[PDB]
Amino acid sequence: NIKSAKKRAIQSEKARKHNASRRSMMRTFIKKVYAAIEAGDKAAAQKAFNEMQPIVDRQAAKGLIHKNKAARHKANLTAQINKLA
Amino acid sequence: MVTIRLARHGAKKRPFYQVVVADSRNARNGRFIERVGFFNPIASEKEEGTRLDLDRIAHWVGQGATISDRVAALIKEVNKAA
Amino acid sequence: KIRTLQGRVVSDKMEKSIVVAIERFVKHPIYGKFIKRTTKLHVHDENNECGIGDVVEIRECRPLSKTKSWTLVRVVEKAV
Amino acid sequence: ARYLGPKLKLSRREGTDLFLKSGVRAIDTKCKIEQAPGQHGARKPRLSDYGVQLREKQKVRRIYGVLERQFRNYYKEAARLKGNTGENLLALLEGRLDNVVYRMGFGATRAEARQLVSHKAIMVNGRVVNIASYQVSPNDVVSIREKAKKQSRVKAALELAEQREKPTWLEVDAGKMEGTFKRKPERSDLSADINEHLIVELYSK
RNA sequence: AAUUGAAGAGUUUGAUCAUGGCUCAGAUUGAACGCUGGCGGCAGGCCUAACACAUGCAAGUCGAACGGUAACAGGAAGAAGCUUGCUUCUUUGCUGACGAGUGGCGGACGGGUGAGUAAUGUCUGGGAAACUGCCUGAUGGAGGGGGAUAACUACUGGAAACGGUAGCUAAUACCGCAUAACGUCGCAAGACCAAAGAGGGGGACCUUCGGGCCUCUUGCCAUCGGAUGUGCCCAGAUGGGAUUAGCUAGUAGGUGGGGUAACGGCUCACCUAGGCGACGAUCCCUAGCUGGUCUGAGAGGAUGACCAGCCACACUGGAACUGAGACACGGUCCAGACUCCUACGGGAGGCAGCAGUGGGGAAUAUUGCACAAUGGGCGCAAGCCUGAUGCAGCCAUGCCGCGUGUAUGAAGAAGGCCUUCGGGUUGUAAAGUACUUUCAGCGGGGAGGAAGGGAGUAAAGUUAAUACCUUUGCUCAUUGACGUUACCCGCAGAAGAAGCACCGGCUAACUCCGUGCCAGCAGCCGCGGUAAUACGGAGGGUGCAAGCGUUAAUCGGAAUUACUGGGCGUAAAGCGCACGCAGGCGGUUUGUUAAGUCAGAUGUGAAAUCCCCGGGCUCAACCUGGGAACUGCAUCUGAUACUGGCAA
Repeated sequence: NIKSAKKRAIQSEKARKHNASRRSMMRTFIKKVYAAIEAGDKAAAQKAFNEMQPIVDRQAAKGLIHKNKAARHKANLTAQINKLA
Repeated sequence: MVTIRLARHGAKKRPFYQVVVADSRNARNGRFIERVGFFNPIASEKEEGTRLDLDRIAHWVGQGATISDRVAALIKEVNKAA
Repeated sequence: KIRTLQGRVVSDKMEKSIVVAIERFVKHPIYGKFIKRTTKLHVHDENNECGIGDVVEIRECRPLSKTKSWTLVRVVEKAV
Repeated sequence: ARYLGPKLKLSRREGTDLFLKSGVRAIDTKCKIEQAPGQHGARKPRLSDYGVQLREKQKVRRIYGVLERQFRNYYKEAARLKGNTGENLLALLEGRLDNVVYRMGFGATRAEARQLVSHKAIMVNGRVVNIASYQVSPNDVVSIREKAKKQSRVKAALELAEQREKPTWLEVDAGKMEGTFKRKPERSDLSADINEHLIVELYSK
């Protein structure tokens, strides 16, 4: 539409392609942990949890994740790892 | 951001500002949290032109509150002797 | 001090939940007569410690289900 | 607004004299008083119970020259004001500025003394006031401006005004042409003739 | 001091008293219409098509984030025209500044509308499981690098909208490492996670001559607060219809995983078989809600325009993205209807922002001025932006104030009308005479809305610094759209300014002529059949007054839905008569409880409005200070007569 703030419209979609890359890589390391705890891998899930925990908390500091969801992902996964073995 | 600003009431060509404590997002005569006085600019040289409850105003700037240019001027205008 | 209300159990057959009716004694707005009104609530209990037809004291808590926002406090006048 | 008509036909319809003329003589006996307000003037009516309430309200309204929207606001402010609302309605009608200047003697009639106060000529408390319906408070001094002082009319009404009963709720010097409104006139000082309770009964109808 | 407040009438009959409808006198309106029309003040102004929209405008800003130079104005050079000390002209981001671009912030506010919504809303009172940009408090951190990309060139597709390839470049854009805590996870051990720099000035010293270095302002990052805004939950209350009686399978509940900022069938799988409902579920019709407004003696009834709070919506339907905050009025994408452009391949658009146009309608206004004030966005500021707002135009739409003159004046003029023909009335009315000039008109003076901001100077603070910056004073020059303002003064002349309804009873105010159940009137009784106070005209009178009547709508009168405050033998009205569940009510004495009840206190019941006492507009309307009020709800503490529970 005829504003000068259609600059925000092209600024929003390049932030969308930036965020959707960061959001999909954030939750595919979560998928490494969920695929490991279903197979029964005790040690392989623990080393996979230690690679997503820097990933999921760094996105919480940038503003992609609120820091309440990143704390929620670490909480129920450690509650899922310890009940395995 | 809470602001201490003037809400223009009164009739046409006879303004009457209520020194009021409102959020910056709201309208001029819209919502507010508290009113802390008034200001009558047309009350010319008769008995009374302005009154501000400065204890409640000093309470809000302790909580963190910007004040408008007129509210900062009336607080200055109630001087040390006057 | 906790705000809390009395009330009798209407039904209990719902797996760690019971329903409780509260009778308040309100006056009519126009006619001035005092009319008994009813405040059937879905309250929460843990292990089903309540049969049918007994006074249960309840207090308000966080929402636990869709229309479940009250937990049990104690049981007085247990059903016979 | 105002009447702007024959001001003895109004006094004949009420029967009594309303002091609508200056009265250099007495009853003018040039107007056929108490005989005929119109063509069917010898035909006097039954004058029913609503009509006797209407005539007394129209009598008082024709003395001061007010209209009905202005008169009903006088009754409405008299009813909410504390005290007897029968004499509260007369304290507000005698608190008018065009009436007070008549009773100080500066005008020969009410309509003449209205034309002085309307033509920017009469001031209250050292300040020029322009209207007729200004409610004067107690201990307010009303003066006459010097541009319309020495007016071949204002002192001519003053030597006529020694026979106007000397209203003793306001003191008039009349040499310097000043006067103060001392207190509000009570019911025991207003003409002993008007039945104000018929006016309070008519507006409650 | 905060209320002192309650009228009836007409009409059923030959007449009567009842009953019972109908109708009238009252107030009010976002009004319309008819006639009429002087001024000013303060308000109000598409109620119908949430119909369709031509055109302009309504959200931008920041160079003190960054690469820069497309203009603009200078400077510095290079030329050369010459006025030989003045020119025209070529380079230079060198400055002031700045188009386009990256980036930051805002665009979710302000504004409009009431379609949907009968409760996912609103109101009142509580609650816990939450988030929160800017603002503010405190404690700390702010190290070291990397890879890009628009702009800009070169080429190219298209009619345009909009692209495509190739080569460069910066940042407070992006990403990593370092570094962490009272932060996150975990019982703990432990593990892990962030950033950004610019700007003004400067003594000494390095000065690769740009700067390092010093100081101040400002921004950045993390955690915990505060304040604010928002999300969520519960209880009660908030329309009609039972000629809508059963409704519901994610439905109701549990467990577990997943999701959310957060609780939760929010979601999924598995078990339990529930959940709501005659205290009205479900379904259907209607509808934004409230503070309030109107009416009323009050209780109520009706209502939700303006102002203010909340919600919902933004061509119709659906969706998410960005962001602290939207499922976004002047954003995106998708589908639809409609409109327009097109080279026929494809594109563009959304006034329920302001003004306006068409349409609809009984009906509702200017395609105006200004950021001066007050706010808002951005900015260190200066400033820029602002159809919010301040005003102006139009409209008797409402309320309020004023004027259209005043005083004499009897030949009781003429004229009109009436008459018993004598007179009476119009009528002191006019004329005449004597005065006055408000308002409008014409000139001349002239407040207030203006606070600030800028420059300069002095002092204080800071620092190595009298520099800079901040702060406080003082001086100077200024900033008003309204606006040839309110207001005041002067000039002239009674000069520019009165209608409308009614006159049988109700209901204030009557005669004459015309017409003859005709023309017509009428709110109800009813008038008109040749002597109409009821029709039409004339004269007179009454009412109200720049208005007045009519229509529409609401309440009142109507005690005519009666809680206040009605009735049921015959006027309408006792079920044909029993029995009985839920329900409503319950003899008497004592104890106990404190639920109902009552007293006190506290929090709240936004502001405006209403009321009271004041204040400011020449008064008034209007504006405004303070109080009262907001009959409520919630908690706490007592009272224990009555009611209720419990025990005898």
